[PDB]
Amino acid sequence: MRGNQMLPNNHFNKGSMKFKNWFNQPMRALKRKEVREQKSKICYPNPLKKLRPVV
Amino acid sequence: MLKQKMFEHYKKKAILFDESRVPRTKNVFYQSLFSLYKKVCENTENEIVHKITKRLTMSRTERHPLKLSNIIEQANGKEIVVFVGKVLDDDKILEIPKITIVALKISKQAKEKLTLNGGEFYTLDKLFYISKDLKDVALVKGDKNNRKCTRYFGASGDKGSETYPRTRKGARRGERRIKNKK
Amino acid sequence: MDIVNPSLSKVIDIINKGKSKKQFKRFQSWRVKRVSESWRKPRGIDNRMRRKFGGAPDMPGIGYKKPNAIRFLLPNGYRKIMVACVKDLEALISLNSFYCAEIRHAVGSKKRIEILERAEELGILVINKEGKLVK
Amino acid sequence: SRQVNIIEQDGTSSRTTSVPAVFNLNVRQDLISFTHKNVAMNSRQPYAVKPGAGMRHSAKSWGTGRAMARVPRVRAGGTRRAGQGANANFCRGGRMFAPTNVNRRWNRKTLLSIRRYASAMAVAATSIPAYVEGRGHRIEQIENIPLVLSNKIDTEKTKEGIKILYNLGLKEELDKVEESKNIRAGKGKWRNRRYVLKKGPLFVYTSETSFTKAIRNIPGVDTERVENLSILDLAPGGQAGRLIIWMEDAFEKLTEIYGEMNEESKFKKGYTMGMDVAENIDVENIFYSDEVQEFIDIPNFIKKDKMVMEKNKLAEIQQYVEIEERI
Amino acid sequence: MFNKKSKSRKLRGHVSHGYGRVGKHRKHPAGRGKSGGLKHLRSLFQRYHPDHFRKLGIVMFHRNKNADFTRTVNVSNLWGLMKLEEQMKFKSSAEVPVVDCRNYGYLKVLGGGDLSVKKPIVVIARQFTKDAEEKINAVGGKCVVAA
Amino acid sequence: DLIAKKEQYNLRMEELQKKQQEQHLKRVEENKKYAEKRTVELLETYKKIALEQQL
RNA sequence: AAAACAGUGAAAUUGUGUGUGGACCCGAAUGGAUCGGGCCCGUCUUGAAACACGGACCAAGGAGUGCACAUACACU
Repeated sequence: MRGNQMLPNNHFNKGSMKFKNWFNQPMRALKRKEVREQKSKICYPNPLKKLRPVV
Repeated sequence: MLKQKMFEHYKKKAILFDESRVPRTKNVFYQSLFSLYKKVCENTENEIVHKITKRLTMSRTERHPLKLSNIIEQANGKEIVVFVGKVLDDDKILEIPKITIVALKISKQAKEKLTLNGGEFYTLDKLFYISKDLKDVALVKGDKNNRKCTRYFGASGDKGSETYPRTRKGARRGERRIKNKK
Repeated sequence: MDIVNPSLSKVIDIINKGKSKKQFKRFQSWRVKRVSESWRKPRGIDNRMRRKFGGAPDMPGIGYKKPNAIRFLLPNGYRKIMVACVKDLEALISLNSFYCAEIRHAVGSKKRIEILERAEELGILVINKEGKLVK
Repeated sequence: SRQVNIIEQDGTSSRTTSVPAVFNLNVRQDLISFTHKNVAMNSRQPYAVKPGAGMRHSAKSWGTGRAMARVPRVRAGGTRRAGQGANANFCRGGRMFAPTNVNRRWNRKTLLSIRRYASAMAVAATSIPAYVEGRGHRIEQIENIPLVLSNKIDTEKTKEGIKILYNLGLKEELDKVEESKNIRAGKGKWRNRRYVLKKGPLFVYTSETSFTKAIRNIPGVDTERVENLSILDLAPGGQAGRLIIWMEDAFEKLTEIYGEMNEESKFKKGYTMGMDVAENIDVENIFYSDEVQEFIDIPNFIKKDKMVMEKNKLAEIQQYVEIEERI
Repeated sequence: MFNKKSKSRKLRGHVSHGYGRVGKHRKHPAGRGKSGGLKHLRSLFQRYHPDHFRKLGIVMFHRNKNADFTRTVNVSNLWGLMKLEEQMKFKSSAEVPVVDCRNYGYLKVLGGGDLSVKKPIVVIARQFTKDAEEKINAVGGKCVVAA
Repeated sequence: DLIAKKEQYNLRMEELQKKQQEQHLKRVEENKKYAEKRTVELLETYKKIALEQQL
């Protein structure tokens, strides 16, 4: 270690650590859209969401 | 006799444009403007023109910005002011004197304020129309030393040093200045 | 082919006889077959060529570069341009005083005939004129 | 500014329209290129080698004293594989240096303000003849730019659709695309990228119409909506000035989308159309103006000769004569 | 510039990759992490980080950020909170503006500079400095404390 | 308009170049005549200075 | 473990024929004897032609990379 820096503190020591990637993000968005649409048919005239209070 | 002649030559050569410098931007509108000033320099000795041409070649960090009130503070009673940089609004001020600014760029909120109080913004291509003999102009400059990152330059473990340590910070955590004077 | 640029006709032989025939072979390419002839600069701590002892060969450098006027000039006194279409010759129409054309190797017989016919009427020198089309 | 003529099915023109304000904006080929580079990287799929390839076998070093290099070697018997060199990157069947890995950063960010500005000046370039010709679209036969097709196009069949496009002068452009088809050079021809074609006209619509499915099978024709017009379609390969067929509704919408000079767009919140540091590329010509010519000073053309020191040449510049005096 | 070639590509053909022939490039010649700091690295610490090896201050085992979070404004900036079109109305008009700092997420008022326009103003906040109060009262304005 | 003004500059400068050139030759010719007379003077004053010492 | 097309068919290495030399390189030449200069590369080292170590020969493979966190510079 040489020169002037903010002293390190990077937590990568643990060999059992898992990584999570997000390559599925656009596809899972499309599935959530298609589930709402079909749910909306099952109860056609009625809104999909209920009324809620203000706090 | 000779010693004076020599020094007066050095002083002159220290002002004039170098002619082996060029701006790094790939912007063709910026490179157009430089070409004009370059062709003026090789046909004149006037110090204001030489200063302007040298400043167009400096980096973004060297072209540090100024706020409207600081221009007026440095204008020292002149009517026209010139600035190779961008003019920003000062939220602390509302009324200003009537003034003409020749500069590179201006922010939306600054331009409105300048106009409401009476006054004009012109781009640097128009300088020669705004002024006939460059006697009524002031030239103004910012300072890159005022960046917040300059507080960390140097060593905090020197005696009498005013510099700040690079540190983690929280409600309790953080390294202090301990070798300064108060 | 025996042709010459008319602007240099009385000078071309002086120029040609003046060109160097020096070669800069890689050090020890004569000793082992696994080292090719292509130049690489020696970087050893002990190396006799890098240290410029008398009796070792010479190294490349800027001093050997030819005068700016003579450089790139073919022995017939022209510079060369590559062509592969009829529409390429159209570029040379202003430059035919100093430049000549060389048809690319992959252009086939049927097309070459069309290039040469156009070259004749425009007045452009083609240096591969015989080419494959001798038969 | 100018008016522009609308074109009906039969090629007649009668009604006319003003031109949107976006078309007066100057063009920055630096920013168009930068934006193209970043956005083009957002469509990639990840690739990597298998997570422990090259490391399967039971291997150990023999250590010194055996007259062999101390690489790990394969433990086996009965096969020629016994004693061969195992795990390292310099070994046949070993593991590669720094195996490629899924955690790499595939996409790239670009500021929303730059994306908006780049698309605005790409739209502008679609109406300068120098740029359109420069991309390689051929427009010798086209009467005027831009083209604006009317509504009340009642076309439903490709047969009648082509007749319309021919009447606008596009024949040579379309032919240039059809004749272009060729098989790609290199390994890409094995990986589902077999044929390459030249780019042609883009059609831009805003309102749903039958004309869209009448023109689409013609090679090199491309279609997009004005409200979601992309820089990949407007500046292919990062060079600007694609030829565009506007629909009459779409052309009027450009005023709501980009607004007016030194105003704020209602459709794009927080965005306004700006000013360059100089108005034109020609500003070097201001030197010849009266105001400048009064300012400067009269040049000296007379210049000194280079120093010469040869005996004979020097003797004609300085003729020396002896003297007898001894003072 | 937006893109540039790397240094590694120029070092092809040069033996040591720029680490030296005598010194070389070994695995960890100085130790791992920020260790050694009272020993062989004492000179780095005493030059750049002198207040590292210490314990200091009062301790609360749990703290809540929301209960202590605040943001501060100076008197010279009060008129600046209004929009520029609004500023230009109240400058000439006979009426007095009523500015509530809570609406912009400010809770404390400090005494820096002079007021932009020398006419009365009503300022609502949670706390004022002694200098701020005197300056606002000087122009015939009023300070109103509120939650 | 400026493309036309560019021509007036080129014309004006050619006149000025021819003018300055003619003024230069006259100086060069003038200088040659002064130099002839002066060399005859100085070669004689050396001769005088020498006799002063002999005396 | 090895082993694709009954394609193309490099180098190391071998036989036959024709030429030029007696380890070979650089400079300069003859009809013709040759003249002058040159110790074996890579590497640690105050110091290598070394009685310091690695190298029989040819092809193909073969070593500053990716992510996180602060940072100075250039560009928007």
